[PDB]
Amino acid sequence: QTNQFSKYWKEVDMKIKGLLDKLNKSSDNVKKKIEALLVEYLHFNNVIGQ
Repeated sequence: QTNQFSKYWKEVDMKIKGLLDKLNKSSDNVKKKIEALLVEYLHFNNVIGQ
């Protein structure tokens, strides 16, 4: 409704960067959880991007 897309797009991009930095630094059990969440957060980025 507002068309905030730029602000929310950049915001989510950081979220993904966050998740990836922590992905590298994290145990193999939560590694799977974090890669799993990225698959979904990436799609958020992709749609807001579209």
